[PDB]
Amino acid sequence: TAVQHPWRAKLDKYRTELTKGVWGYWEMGAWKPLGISARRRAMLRKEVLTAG
Amino acid sequence: RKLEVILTTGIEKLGKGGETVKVAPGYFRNHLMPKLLAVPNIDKYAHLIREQRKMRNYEEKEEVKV
Amino acid sequence: AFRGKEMMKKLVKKVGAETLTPELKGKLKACVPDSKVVMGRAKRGLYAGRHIQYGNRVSEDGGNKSRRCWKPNVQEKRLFSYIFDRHIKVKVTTHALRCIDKAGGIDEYLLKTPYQKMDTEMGLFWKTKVEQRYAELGQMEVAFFNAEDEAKFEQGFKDLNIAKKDARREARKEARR
Amino acid sequence: HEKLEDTICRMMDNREWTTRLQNSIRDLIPEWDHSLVYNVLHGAKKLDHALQFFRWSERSGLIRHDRDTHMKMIEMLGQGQKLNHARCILLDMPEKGVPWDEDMFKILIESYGKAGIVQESVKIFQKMKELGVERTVKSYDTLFKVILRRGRYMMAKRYFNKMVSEGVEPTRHTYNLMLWGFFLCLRLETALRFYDDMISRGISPDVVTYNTMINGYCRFKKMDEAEKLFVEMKGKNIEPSVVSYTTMIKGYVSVERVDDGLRIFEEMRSFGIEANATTYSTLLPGLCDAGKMVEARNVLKSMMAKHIAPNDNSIFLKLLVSQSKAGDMAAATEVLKAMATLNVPAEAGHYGVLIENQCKANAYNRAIKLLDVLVEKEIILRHQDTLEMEPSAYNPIIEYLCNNGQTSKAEVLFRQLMKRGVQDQDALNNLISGHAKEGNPDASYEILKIMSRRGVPREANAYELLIKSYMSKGEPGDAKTALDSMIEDGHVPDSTLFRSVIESLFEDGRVQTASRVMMIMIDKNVG
RNA sequence: CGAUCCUUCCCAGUAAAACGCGGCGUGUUCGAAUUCUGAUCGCUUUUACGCGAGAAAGGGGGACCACCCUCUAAGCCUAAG
RNA sequence: UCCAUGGAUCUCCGAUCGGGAAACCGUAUCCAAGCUCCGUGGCUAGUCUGCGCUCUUUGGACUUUGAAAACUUAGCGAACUGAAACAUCUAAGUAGCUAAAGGAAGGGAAAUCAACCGAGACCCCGUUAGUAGCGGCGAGCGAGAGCGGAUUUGGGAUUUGAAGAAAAAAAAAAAAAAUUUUUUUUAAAAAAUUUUUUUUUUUAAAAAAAAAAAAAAAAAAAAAAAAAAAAAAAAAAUUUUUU
Ligand SMILES: [K+]
Ligand SMILES: [K+]
Ligand SMILES: [K+]
Ligand SMILES: [K+]
Ligand SMILES: [Mg+2]
Ligand SMILES: [Mg+2]
Ligand SMILES: [Mg+2]
Ligand SMILES: [Mg+2]
Ligand SMILES: [Mg+2]
Ligand SMILES: [Mg+2]
Ligand SMILES: [Mg+2]
Ligand SMILES: [Mg+2]
Ligand SMILES: [Mg+2]
Ligand SMILES: [Mg+2]
Ligand SMILES: [Mg+2]
Repeated sequence: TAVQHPWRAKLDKYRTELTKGVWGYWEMGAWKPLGISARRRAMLRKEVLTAG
Repeated sequence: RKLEVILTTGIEKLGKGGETVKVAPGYFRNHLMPKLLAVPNIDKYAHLIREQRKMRNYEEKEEVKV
Repeated sequence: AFRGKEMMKKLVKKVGAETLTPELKGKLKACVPDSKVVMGRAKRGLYAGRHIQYGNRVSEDGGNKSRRCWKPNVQEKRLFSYIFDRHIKVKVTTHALRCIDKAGGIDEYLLKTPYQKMDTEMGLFWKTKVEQRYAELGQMEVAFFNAEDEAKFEQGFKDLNIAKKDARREARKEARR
Repeated sequence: HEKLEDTICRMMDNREWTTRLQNSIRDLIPEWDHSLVYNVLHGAKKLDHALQFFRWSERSGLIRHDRDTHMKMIEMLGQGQKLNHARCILLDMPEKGVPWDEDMFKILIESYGKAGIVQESVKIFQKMKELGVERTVKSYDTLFKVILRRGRYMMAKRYFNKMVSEGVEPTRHTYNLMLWGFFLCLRLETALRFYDDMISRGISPDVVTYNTMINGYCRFKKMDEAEKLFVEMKGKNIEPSVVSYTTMIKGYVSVERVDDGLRIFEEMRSFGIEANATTYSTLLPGLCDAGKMVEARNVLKSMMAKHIAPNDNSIFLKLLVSQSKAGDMAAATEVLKAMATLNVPAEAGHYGVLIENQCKANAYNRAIKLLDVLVEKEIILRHQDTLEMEPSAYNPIIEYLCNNGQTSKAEVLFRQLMKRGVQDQDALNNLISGHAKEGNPDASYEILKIMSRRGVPREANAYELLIKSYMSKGEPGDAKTALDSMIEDGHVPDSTLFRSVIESLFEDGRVQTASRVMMIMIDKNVG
């Protein structure tokens, strides 16, 4: 039943990261890039939004 | 361009031992480096000079006080 | 062209292919340099990636083009090494000299530069040798001494030198006798 | 001011373990000793920080670690199941000049026992004296604690035979642990023989000893023996343990005795401290399966009158469904407010089951009141929750809300439900009918578009009332639009609806639209 | 045998810039940007390194600036067509 | 004769042990181990030991990679010719020479495009389009994005449980409004299994004691042994057991 939505694992992995920003966030005064690149995050967003 | 170096002895127009100074790169590279008059200002050599000078100067102070 | 693969073939042949796990092979591919080094004298020096360029010399009025070359600013220099306590005579570019100045000596340049950026089998050899020598020094210590112990040691060396000099004088007398 | 160990741990928590952080820490510390390392390892916010510090301080030459530092490292490495780490650290201690002690080995045995890898606890118990270290008393007790938890009983017999063979006196701990294992592993006569062997040594049983017997007899489904053992317990002039009476209530909850658990609850006034959390954790399922309510509301009040949260948090929904199927509706809101006030976030099922229970008995208004704060706080769109709103919990309330008034909040609730997993046909059809009768058939049309986009099959009757709600409001052009959507969908209407549509177009002056309806009833042959 | 992490990497002489060429790269010079126990401000605690708040980094989008959008360089691996 | 499989023999150059006018010349490598034969030396002279080579076996020491068309990736890089002459330009990064790598190589999951709407790694085929752009704005050179196809793929770094005086909440009392507002007091109750051997008890039935193991291969490597019944070998009391 995991292949109906194979993107739930990535979404659960990156759920806390995706609240920090789109491309990155500030940590200890410095800028830090996000853990998922913008194109892969866009693919995840498309997978979430195609299922309503 | 200048290089920051830490002196190991006292040089007349530069400064005292253990003090960081700025010199011409050729000056350090061709004179002070091979004669061990100065080390580059990186953390390992700064630590080495600081701790060894602490030990030697502490021995000298303990001899001088008594 | 494929300098990493031909250098890997030499490394595998020298070490022995049975000694290498697949993960170690993957790691070793990431360490062997593969930069585009064609000119022979750069494989014998420390150029830090500088390489001869060929291009056009363009005349001013007519715009005529003829082939020329741009050479790197190579100097043969003696660079002092702390771990060998001697000078090392290397053909360096001035860009590599500036990088060595930033690193804090030839020893620190060899320690901090990764294996892939050494560009050369001889650079790999020198980096490996300096890393091994610094690892040997990393397991050592020196003890210091009190000034009264320093005076006793000075007098001990003085007595050794006087014994050696009197032994030499007596040897000269006995060979004369 | 500040100490040094907490800022060291803040440094390791906020920065990556690079060489410059190590240089900063080394320059920060003016003097190295064992107590500084001990308080750094104790105060480390992660285990990996403590391991990094422990290895860096022994590999930099800044200090040589002693016995208690290695002990602390092995203890917390085995408590987080980094077993090879604590094995390899202990196996480098003879080479460091730091002598082995037995307590490090028994901690490592407990560490391998918590992972259920009891074979290695057996192996390292064998290889203590091979390495040449004392194996006197605590190693035997913890080895039994490890292996009888797994359920090794004849090996326990042999290892206790070796325990008494080499002249080591058993204590009460040893007999209690093997008694617990024997009662656990369904050995009655073995545990009675070992009780007799305990009585041969003449050591006095205590509260934990009688607790182990009543646990064993409670898993034996033999409660009269537990009661006569409690009579013997009172005869021995020992104070009553809370664990003993909780075990009695667990045995009382074998089939029925909630009232016996009430009767011994007033016997705690000779003990002194009544309210432990495990009793409240364990008493609810018996009354929930029995169907007993009156003496449960008061103690549900009492457990927050003494600030107690149960060990299992699923016990609240079980009592919710049992108490709602009993019929006490007004105390279910008390259970909801108790859940909100202890720790527990209220989930979708906790509101939905009560919404169903409210909808089944004529109490729609406070169901609407619950649904309003449910929508406002957005519990349905929470990913942490496990209990979701069931089809029993929204299918009648959507029917009521669409048939008796507002469909705005009905479609708000169902749009929140669609984002989770829900595409039920009945609820969407109810939204269609509600929006049609409320005078807004554009929303019924957009719900049918939602059906067409989401792959849900569409009715043929839901188009009919959409068309007649267009015609009643005086928009026959939209009626022809809906007729086109119906024909494209694959359903064919009746001649009465065609006559109404053609008439409403003709008396509105839309001749060509009526001509297109005439052409399509040529193509469908419906009159 | 034994629950397996103990390190190729410290990461800027880099991006950009001037002149010369060129297949956007390269020769000679030269050279940044936010944090290195983050800082600042307010709060109780009443004399914390807690709790909150705000602003802070770069590339590109036919010179350049502002705004907006988009991406995260300065060595990760990868089938098939 | 012939066929299939497995064997014995198996000159030389190219060529790699050294030299060399290719198909020839010179070549017991060197050094540890343990074994029959061989020969010589020494004792108090018997199953006495101690020195050697030659050749045999197992190792380890020097060093011998190695060819190959096209394709690939790199380095260097023309001129004729066209411009109706010719010098920028063109031919053309072509011809050629050279180096390295593989059965393919290379590229590859955005510091990419778009235009305020959105797309979503890389390569190949079609189209946009001989268009935009470059250019003695001459001759000529000549995209991208998008769209249609082919293949359809992303993985890793990378994630984390955070093991159990004052403010707030919940109980009991009190007042008021049509449930709500305010004040007062507060070791264990979870940890799940099987085989084999021996000796007993008990009404062949099933449980009691004390002895050996496996419920590990999570992670990878090393070694022994590859299914029923019978023949031989070794051990033991030809025969049995194992192999
Ligand atoms: K590839
Ligand atoms: K020409
Ligand atoms: K011509
Ligand atoms: K001519
Ligand atoms: Mg720009
Ligand atoms: Mg622009
Ligand atoms: Mg956008
Ligand atoms: Mg030859
Ligand atoms: Mg011409
Ligand atoms: Mg050309
Ligand atoms: Mg060619
Ligand atoms: Mg080849
Ligand atoms: Mg090949
Ligand atoms: Mg390939
Ligand atoms: Mg396409």
